[PDB]
Amino acid sequence: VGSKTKEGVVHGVATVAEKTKEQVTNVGGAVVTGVTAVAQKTVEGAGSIAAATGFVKK
Amino acid sequence: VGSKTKEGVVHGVATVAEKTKEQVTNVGGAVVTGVTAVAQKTVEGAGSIAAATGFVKK
Amino acid sequence: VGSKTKEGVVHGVATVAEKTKEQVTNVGGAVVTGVTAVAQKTVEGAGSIAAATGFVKK
Amino acid sequence: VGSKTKEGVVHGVATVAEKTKEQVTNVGGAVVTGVTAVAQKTVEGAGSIAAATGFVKK
Amino acid sequence: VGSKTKEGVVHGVATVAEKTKEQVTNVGGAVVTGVTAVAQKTVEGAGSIAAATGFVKK
Amino acid sequence: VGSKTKEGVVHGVATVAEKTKEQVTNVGGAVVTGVTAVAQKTVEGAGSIAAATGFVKK
Repeated sequence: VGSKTKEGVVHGVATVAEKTKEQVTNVGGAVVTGVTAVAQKTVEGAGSIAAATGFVKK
Repeated sequence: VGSKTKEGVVHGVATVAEKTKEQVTNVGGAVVTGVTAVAQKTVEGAGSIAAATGFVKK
Repeated sequence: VGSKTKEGVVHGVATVAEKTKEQVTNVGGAVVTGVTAVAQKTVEGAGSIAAATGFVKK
Repeated sequence: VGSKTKEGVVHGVATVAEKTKEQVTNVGGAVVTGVTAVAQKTVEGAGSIAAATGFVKK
Repeated sequence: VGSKTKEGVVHGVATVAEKTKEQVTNVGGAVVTGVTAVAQKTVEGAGSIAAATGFVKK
Repeated sequence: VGSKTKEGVVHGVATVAEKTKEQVTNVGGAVVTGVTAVAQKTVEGAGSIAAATGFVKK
């Protein structure tokens, strides 16, 4: 009878990075460099998992 | 009877990167460089998983 | 009787990258470089998985 | 001038298995089930990376 | 001038297994079930990385 | 001038296992179930990294 329910889920992940140089040179604005294995289950809202959301104005 | 339900789900992932140089040189605006194995189950909202959402104006 | 339901789902992924140089040189605007194995199940909203959504205006 | 030399080498591997049942039912002899991403650089000898080498006799 | 030398080498590995049942039912003999990302650099000998080497006799 | 030398080497490993049942039911003999990310650099000898080496006799 048990109902098995799964939403916004990330599992069984195995990342391997090999980097000599990772440079981010930002001058103003917004930057989102690296996002791995993240989850969010929002209700009644504006959700942004990995988003550079620049409200740049005068 | 159990109903097995799965929504916005990412599993069984095996990433292997090999990078000598990863450079991001941003001058204003928005940048979203790398997104791997992410999940989001939003309800009643404007969802953006990996989006550079630049409201750049005067 | 159990109903097995799956929506916006990504599984069993094996990425292998081999890069000497990955450069992104952005001057204003929006950039979305790399998106792998992501999921989103939105309800009643405007969803953007990997989208450079530039509202660039004066 | 540097000489870059590589022998019996395995790199940049990303395995993803999804198995409900893996059974090995052996009755005597030799069994080698699973070998992934292995290396051996032998010198002056009889090398066997993944070999069922049964010397079965009376 | 530096000489970069690499022998019997395994690197940058990302394994992901998902198993409900892995059974090995052995009755005598030899069994080698699972070998991942191993290395051996032998000199003047008989090397066996993953080998069921059964000397079964009377 | 420095000579960078690497032999029988395993590095940068990321294992992820997900097992409900792993059973080994052995009745005599030899069993080698699981070997991950091991290294051996033997000199003047008979080396066995992961080997079921059964000298079963009467």
